[PDB]
Amino acid sequence: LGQQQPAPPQQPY
Repeated sequence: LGQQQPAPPQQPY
């Protein structure tokens, strides 16, 4: 809560 959000998936090649 506060200033957090559902960030996108991280899959670096």
